[PDB]
Amino acid sequence: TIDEGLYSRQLYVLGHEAMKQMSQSNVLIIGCKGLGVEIAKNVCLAGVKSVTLYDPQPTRIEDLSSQYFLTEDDIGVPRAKVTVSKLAELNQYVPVSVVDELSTEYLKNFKCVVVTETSLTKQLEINDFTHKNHIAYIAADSRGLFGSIFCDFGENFICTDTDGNEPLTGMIASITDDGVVTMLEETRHGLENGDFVKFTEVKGMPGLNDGTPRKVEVKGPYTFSIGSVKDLGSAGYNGVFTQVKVPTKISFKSLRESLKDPEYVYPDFGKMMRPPQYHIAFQALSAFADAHEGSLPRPRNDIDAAEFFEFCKKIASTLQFDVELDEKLIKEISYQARGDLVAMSAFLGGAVAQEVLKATTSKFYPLKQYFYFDSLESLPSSVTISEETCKPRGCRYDGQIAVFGSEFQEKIASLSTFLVGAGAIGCEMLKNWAMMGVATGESGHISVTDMDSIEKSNLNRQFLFRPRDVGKLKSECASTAVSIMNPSLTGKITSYQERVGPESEGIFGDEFFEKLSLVTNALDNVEARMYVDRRCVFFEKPLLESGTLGTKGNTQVVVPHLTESYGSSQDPPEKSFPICTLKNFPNRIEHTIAWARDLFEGLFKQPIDNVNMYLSSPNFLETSLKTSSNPREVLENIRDYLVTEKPLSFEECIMWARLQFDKFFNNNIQQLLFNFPKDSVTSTGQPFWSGPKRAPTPLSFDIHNREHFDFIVAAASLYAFNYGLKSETDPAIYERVLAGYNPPPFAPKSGIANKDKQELKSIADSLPPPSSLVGFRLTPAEFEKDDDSNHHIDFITAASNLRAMNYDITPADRFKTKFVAGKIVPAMCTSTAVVSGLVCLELVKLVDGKKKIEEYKNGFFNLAIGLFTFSDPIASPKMKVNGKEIDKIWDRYNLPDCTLQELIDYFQKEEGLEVTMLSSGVSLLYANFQPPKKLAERLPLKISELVEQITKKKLEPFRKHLVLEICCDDANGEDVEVPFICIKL
Amino acid sequence: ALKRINRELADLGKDPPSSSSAGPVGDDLFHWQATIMGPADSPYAGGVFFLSIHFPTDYPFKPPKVNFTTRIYHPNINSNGSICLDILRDQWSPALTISKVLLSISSLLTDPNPDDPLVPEIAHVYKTDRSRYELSAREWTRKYAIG
Amino acid sequence: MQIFVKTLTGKTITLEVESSDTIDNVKSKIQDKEGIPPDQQRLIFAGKQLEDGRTLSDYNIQKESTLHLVLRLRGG
Amino acid sequence: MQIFVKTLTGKTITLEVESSDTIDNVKSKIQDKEGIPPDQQRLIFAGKQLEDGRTLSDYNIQKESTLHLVLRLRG
Ligand SMILES: *P(=O)(O)OC[C@H]1O[C@@H](n2cnc3c(N)ncnc32)[C@H](O)[C@@H]1O
Repeated sequence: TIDEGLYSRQLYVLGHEAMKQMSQSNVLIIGCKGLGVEIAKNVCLAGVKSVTLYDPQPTRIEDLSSQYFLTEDDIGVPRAKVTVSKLAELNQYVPVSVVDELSTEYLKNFKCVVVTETSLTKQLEINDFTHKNHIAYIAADSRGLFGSIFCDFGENFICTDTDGNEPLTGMIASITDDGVVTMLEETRHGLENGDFVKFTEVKGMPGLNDGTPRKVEVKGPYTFSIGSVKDLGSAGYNGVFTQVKVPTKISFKSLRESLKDPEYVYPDFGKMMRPPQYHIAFQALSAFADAHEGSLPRPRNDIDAAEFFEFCKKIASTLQFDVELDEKLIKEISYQARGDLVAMSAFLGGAVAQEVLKATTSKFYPLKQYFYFDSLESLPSSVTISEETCKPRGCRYDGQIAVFGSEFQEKIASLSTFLVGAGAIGCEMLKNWAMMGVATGESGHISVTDMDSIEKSNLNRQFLFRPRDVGKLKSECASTAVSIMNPSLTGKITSYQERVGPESEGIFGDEFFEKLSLVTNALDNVEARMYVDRRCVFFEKPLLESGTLGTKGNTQVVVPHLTESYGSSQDPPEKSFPICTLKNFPNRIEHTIAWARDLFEGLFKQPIDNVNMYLSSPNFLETSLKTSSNPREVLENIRDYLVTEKPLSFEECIMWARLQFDKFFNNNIQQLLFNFPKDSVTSTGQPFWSGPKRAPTPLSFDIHNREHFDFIVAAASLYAFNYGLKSETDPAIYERVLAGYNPPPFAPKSGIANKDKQELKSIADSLPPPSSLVGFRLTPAEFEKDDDSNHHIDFITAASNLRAMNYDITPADRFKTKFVAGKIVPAMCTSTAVVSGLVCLELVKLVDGKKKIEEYKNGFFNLAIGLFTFSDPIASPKMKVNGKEIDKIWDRYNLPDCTLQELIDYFQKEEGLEVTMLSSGVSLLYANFQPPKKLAERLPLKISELVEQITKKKLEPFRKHLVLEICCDDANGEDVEVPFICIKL
Repeated sequence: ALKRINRELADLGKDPPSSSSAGPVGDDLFHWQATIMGPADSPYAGGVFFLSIHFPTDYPFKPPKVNFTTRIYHPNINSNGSICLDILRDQWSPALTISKVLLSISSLLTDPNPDDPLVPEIAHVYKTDRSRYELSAREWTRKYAIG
Repeated sequence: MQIFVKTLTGKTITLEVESSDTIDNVKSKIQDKEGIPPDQQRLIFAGKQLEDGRTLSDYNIQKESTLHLVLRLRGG
Repeated sequence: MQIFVKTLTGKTITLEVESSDTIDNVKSKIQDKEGIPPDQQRLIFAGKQLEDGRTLSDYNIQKESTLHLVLRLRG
């Protein structure tokens, strides 16, 4: 009963059982500061049964440093009361309540308990009770640039899914007498030692098809061993194996026990000696707070730091920790005790929300048990940080000032950023910028661009868009929401509706890009990432890339003249299957879905487009005869969809749908089996339809069958939409009209100077003249998700399932078909929050203008297994040109608008290089092997004139530069690699 | 991609392929018209076959689109000119030059693979009646691949 | 010497290499055991991203060391 | 005796061999002369593929016969 229209992306990640379990769990949240509100927001978007808040402390102004649901008019009101009203709107299925007083027994109603901003004594008191009653307890703390997470899910937690991956499966080639299972040719099983698998469709060893899991002993990338199958048979052939995921028992320890001998999770292996330091430091912080009536150390105060370090020493001695305390790091923790950053709050909130979901659904591997994190490299070094500059100024940015100072606050307030994309990551980034005070100064500005519009399935993971906002532009809604969050941004945000691409260079031109300070991407496709990266490289602007996929995420930073660009490295490409496999011999559901997508494209959008283009182009046939590989197909398409098969009513449309059903699911199979009978053998004597090739079977139409009827209805509706008729969904008309159809007989055919050309010409001239029809157009069917409810997903699903039944493949329902055909990217709110936090942590480094490459950190993480990694960016490669060191990425030649001959002589004279190839855009301006006459014609022309002549298109008025790629070789004949040229028009 | 394309073109220029000659069209680098001569010991002897090569924007990170232009009677080539090659769909790596593709296509012309065909009718003809296939191939190549 | 490689999906790979092996040999072994071309592999050790052309001894990678094999993602 | 082998590039290589010579020896000679590994060689004569461990006479290869050396590919 889950709302597939709202949880569409989260269902691809968790599932149906997981969400059913999730909607029955209660979560209590103690503390409603920035971290608490972030956790509550992520939980509410996740979809737990209910959330209860407890925080009776009156609101103070500094709390606005990271709490984005509080305003300056709420000072003096309890935080829970003023936060619940805003929290209730995020999701309508998740009631949010408030409790004004807590008692121990009252904790028994909640499945999970989250604790923030609480002293150690209260945590011990609560945990001593929640542990013995088997209630998950998560405690989170955020002190400046440091964060801590502690998880305790009981003594006997049961984890059903450990790594979160889909079960592995594959096709076998031979099973020997001793359990030596071999995969097919050049196929990798991918299993691991200690896994369990079950077999099906095994021939020769029927016993293995029962389904009892067996231990796997991997002996190679292609083969493995399962044990002894001597009794079960002698040898087996073909079949399919599938992995089985088994529950695991994880045993935790209570907080009181854990304090003595903690078990750490290392977010970064580059610093493995720190977590033991933070473990002492946070306990010392709690003790000091207990020693000063809950007053934390003042920012950058040295006496308090000394007292805190004495507490640290006392605690370390008390617990017999044989660790030498690093004085600098611990005193750093002391200085930033009162810090409250929104980036750390977002990061820890995402992590802790994921932990809450793990506790409620019993999936993925939880943290076991302590997770200490720090981003101390983000501390500015180019500004003055001292007690004088870090004291609170009585403003809403006190939390950030307590860590960075007033001067760095002024530096931030005068930024001019550019955010590309306003999806989920974009919304989180905008919220972080609004909280940090970006571009609130007299010279600040923010520019947001996004061409899409709000839908119903985006509300779940995008918390700035409400159901009342459906249909508006993403950028406008985001800008208004953030202005509401921070009133000082009124008028400092500009929103466009332009796709960032080659066709929008007139708006995001030199004038736009010269004033920026950095560019941040929130895209979902690689092409746009590469284009924006090229623009940033050309204009030399810092860039922040970030991406998510389910529970995995990554963030990268590109700094001019320091690191390589985004496009300097490769990524795995999308898998493309051989055309022979797709067209004739599929053995997977993806093959049939791809085939159905191709059929849809070639049956409802290709013919219509061809017809429409023929009626407009007067010379289409002239070029088509000599250009297209098969003009006969184009002519037949035009004829059939213009004159021969023009429909007028819906009954003939249904007849056409039945005809196409027979064509594509009954006749092609008969022809194929006529060419390759089921008993045919290969050239080696082996059976043909064995292994990767599955023997097909023709499908006989049956109206009563659900699948066939669904296909008929979908095809008829799509055809009517093509021809603009009044479609119907009443089964009575379908039943009435389908019963009067007698299929024309079909019998397989065995096959067996310029006559063909004359025949094609006769067919061509038989078509009506272009003047016969003027202004007549037909609508091709485009692809979407229920926005154009022409049964697109339904038609693809029906076609794929019918072809699967043709080849006895397991069909997939509409959900999986929507996932595969639509190329939907699984999305989670927690991953978005975490990546936004990491990017905002890198932003402060970028603002300070750090120059060393060891101070930046590209981040990668997977929350399903609690894995975090950070790596230094790759330095841009250097090269030697004319005996000088040249950067291969961020260096260019600046030249005037000179003649081609002048440019060649300039390169011959200054760099001592002979120009061989010179191209701009997609045109080859000059090449050494061109005929002398052409060059002599093209030498005395200026570069702009030459490009205009070659491209047959005047340069636009707004164009202010040209990018030229030049390949030249040294005098000795050795090819030399040189940077591109930037001609200034 | 322009630099890579020009490097491949120059490499072809320095060492003639003898049996092949590929070059751009007009002054466009993202569209090539290659030519192939049929093997001597094959039914396609004395024929000249034209091929169209479209380099994607992401070359060499995406395989080139190679389509036959003439009409050829072969089990692994259909009427649209599509070619059944593993190195064009999923085995493509950023280390293969167009020369390798042309050599692969010439080898394909040398010996068809009817075990995994693309045109079942011609594959069945090849497996059943070899002489008729030979005659059809000779007639097709002398009617479409000469001139 | 024996090393372990952990993917972003939790899988573990055991490799038998020497301290004088180049990074290219390690990438080739990983390709053999996983099928990932060397140009698409991102190896991380102790916060350093391994680059082609250098040796393991440069990074002080010793026996029982752990590498992380990571990759970029395209969602948004 | 003498034979000729033509590659996919149109090059012709003349070899002096004997009918009793094994296919492995021919592949070794080809590797020596051209550097082409034996695994990637596909030798065709009169529509038949030469196999290792056999002799030229098994394929009725005679004086100044012509063979074709192509690449391996399946799919
Ligand atoms: P997620 O995929 O939900 O959000 C993606 C957002 O990125 C925007 N976007 C994609 N591609 C472009 C280009 N080329 N230019 C500008 N914005 C882009 C989508 O509109 C989503 O908002």
